[PDB]
Amino acid sequence: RRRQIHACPPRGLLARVITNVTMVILLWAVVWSVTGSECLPGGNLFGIIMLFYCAIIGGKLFGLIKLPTLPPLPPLLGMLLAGFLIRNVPVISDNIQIKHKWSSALRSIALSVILVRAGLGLDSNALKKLKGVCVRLSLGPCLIEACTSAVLAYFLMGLPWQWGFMLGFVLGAVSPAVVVPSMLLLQEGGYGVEKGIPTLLMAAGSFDDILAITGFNTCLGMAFFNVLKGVLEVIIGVVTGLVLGFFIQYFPSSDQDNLVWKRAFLVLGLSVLAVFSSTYFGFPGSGGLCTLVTAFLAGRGWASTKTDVEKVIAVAWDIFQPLLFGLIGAEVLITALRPETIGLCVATLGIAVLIRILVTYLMVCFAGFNIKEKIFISFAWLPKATVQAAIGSVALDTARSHGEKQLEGYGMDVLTVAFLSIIITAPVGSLLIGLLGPRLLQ
Amino acid sequence: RRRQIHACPPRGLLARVITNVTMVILLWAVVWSVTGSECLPGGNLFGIIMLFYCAIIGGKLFGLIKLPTLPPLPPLLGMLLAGFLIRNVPVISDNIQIKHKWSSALRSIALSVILVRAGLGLDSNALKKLKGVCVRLSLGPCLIEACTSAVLAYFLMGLPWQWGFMLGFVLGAVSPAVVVPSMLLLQEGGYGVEKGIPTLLMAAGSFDDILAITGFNTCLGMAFFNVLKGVLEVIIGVVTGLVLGFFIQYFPSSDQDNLVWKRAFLVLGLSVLAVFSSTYFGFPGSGGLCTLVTAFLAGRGWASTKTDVEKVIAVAWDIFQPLLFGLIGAEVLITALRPETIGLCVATLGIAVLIRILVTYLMVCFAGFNIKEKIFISFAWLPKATVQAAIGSVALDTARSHGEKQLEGYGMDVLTVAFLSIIITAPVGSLLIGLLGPRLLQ
Repeated sequence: RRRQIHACPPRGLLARVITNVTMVILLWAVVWSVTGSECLPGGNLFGIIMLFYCAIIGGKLFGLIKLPTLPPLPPLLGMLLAGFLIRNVPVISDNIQIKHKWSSALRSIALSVILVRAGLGLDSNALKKLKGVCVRLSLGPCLIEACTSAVLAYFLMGLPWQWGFMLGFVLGAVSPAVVVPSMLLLQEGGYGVEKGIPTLLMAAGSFDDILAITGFNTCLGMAFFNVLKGVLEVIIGVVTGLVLGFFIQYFPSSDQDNLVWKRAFLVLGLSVLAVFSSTYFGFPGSGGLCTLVTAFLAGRGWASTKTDVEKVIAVAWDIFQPLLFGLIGAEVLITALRPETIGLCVATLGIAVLIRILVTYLMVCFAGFNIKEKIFISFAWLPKATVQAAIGSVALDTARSHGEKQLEGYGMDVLTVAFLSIIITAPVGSLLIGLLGPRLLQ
Repeated sequence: RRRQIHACPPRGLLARVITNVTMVILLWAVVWSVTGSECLPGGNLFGIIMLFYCAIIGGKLFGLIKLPTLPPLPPLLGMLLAGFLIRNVPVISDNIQIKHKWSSALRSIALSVILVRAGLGLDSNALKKLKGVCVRLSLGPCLIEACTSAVLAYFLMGLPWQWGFMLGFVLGAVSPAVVVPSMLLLQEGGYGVEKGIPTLLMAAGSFDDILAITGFNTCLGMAFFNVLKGVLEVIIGVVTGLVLGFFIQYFPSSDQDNLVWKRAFLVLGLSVLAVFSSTYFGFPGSGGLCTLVTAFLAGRGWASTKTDVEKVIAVAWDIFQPLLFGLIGAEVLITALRPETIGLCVATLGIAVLIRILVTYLMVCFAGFNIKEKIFISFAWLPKATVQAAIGSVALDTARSHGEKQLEGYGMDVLTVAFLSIIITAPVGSLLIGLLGPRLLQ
């Protein structure tokens, strides 16, 4: 009985794993019993959890083992690669499938989470100190990049201006989902004196989404008035944010307890509800500005406990981020291997991004930013995120409803170039800003 | 602006309510968005929450306001009355409905929870000190009460012995769901020296359910062999409990952290899975003994942290109890007002309960219990619980499948008398034992 005596003391190396496996299988059985639909290996909820775990392990691997010597390996590239691998394997694409509506809802939820996290961390008096530079950085470079991309596309691909206008509007847009965490980390660190520069970027790269989607919708309609519709959407979002601000302003008082969890849940639910209501009513994207205005008003309410809830919101964002990246990167199966002289698209997107950098450097030549701040701001505006993927999916769906072969091919080319741009410029830009933060604004 | 100045300081009296209402409506909207099915006011999940809240408020009212001077008002009566009111109002019965399968699953879950809570709190060495009295109290009085009830029914109602046998088997059964909390509270209190008496009752009033259901199934089949089937079920339950005991015995070790939550979740999930597997395979009720054996083995594992998990399991049971009572009491709509000379049924059930008390006093005349312990044990075995309702529902469903009018009427009479017995003897017995605990075994 030597083996029995030796194995009598439990071995935590071989005991922890068994306990974890038993707990996981028990939870999975409970989930299956509660709902036998979309919980099987061929279901959606199983696929969501599998994608979440794959994104988590990919992010860990891209940064814990094969990270470069000086620059750490960002997890964004790992998450995008995991999504690409999940989507682009036929034998591992039929087993795991996700509903389009669920994907869109999760994308909206993640965008609302990152927007409210950015708004909560914003510092006051920045608007009064320098709002003009923020407004110019929000307005100018987006339109300039869209126009330059349209010009570059024209006389190059042969598509009419309507397709060129749509491509320029789609490409010329930066979504804060990829840049906000970097700005928040930089502000938490701090180099020299942060004279509102991180908050400046956070505010500037937030509400250009409404203008981008308005232009895209107008161009799509012309390819098939609404500028006033978008203006009304902006006004409605501002008014809703102003109205909702007075609620967190007073209802949470010192009398109540557990203010952290209650306030965080309240603001997150309000943001999600506003975004979903705006999308359902018929004018999506206004909730994106509404939640930012609500967070700004909550800061104006002098909550004095931002860091109490900032930690919880940061944890929630860290949970949601791999899911968001996997959802974005797991919708490229159609063009998995379609070489159609993609080098033209690569050249167009690269030239457009370079023009964006140049104009962003031009847009910050007024005052304050001498050299290093100019360069950092220019390189910070570079990346793009979920907004481009969502608008491209909408454009492709519209094209494949009453369109012929030529329009289908044009939409396919636009979707491919947009996906490639999202794949390239986002993680490279994130790594660049992460490495340049401690190296430019010290 | 006098009103504005006066209302400028928030009033927590009028502010807490608004915040709670906003949180509740936000959660309800989230639930509706996640699932638009069975979450509407006409759905099931809405009905479950409404029943839970009604049971909670009824239990609070029956004990916080209209409690008698010396004896506090038990909440069991309030919960049963709330269930009766919910079920027996046509305009408030169509709006809230609950699936039969969901009700049965929740009943099984609650029974498993109370069984594992009883088993965890059991004290060792009690079996070796006096197991014979426990075995006799488990076996004898159940069969004697069933036989006496059958005899009383015969020559009284005119139904044949097959119906009389079924009625006696159904009536002659005590389910621990109503007595275990009282025993645990009494053991926590302690009067003089508790020489295993509470644990004796907890063990004795646990595994008679298998014998009761086996007899009921055999009688139902005869009305349409299985004794060996029930014996095999008991053996299978014992073997499964023995096998599962070695798992909590070693897998949770000192290396792991958060032992309380992990162990509690593990044991609860194992009990639920065992009960559901036993029910699905074709031999229900064996999991009821299996979970008790598993808890006894976990105690034999010297967990030394029972009170750490006993608190959590007690909280879970306190959550589930109003739901269980509401589910039991919300299935009497058919016979809401059907006076069919019910006094005969009342007399039969009263005589049967009195005979149960007399034989229980007779069964404890061996040793140890001198006078007061005898009386307390006799009065403790009195109540009945969910088991009778479940078996009566099964009997009625079997009757209304291939049966004629006479069999339907017999089944209806049996169901009515069973419901009346559950209504009467359970809360009265609970209040009696609660008041007599500090007054008999001091």
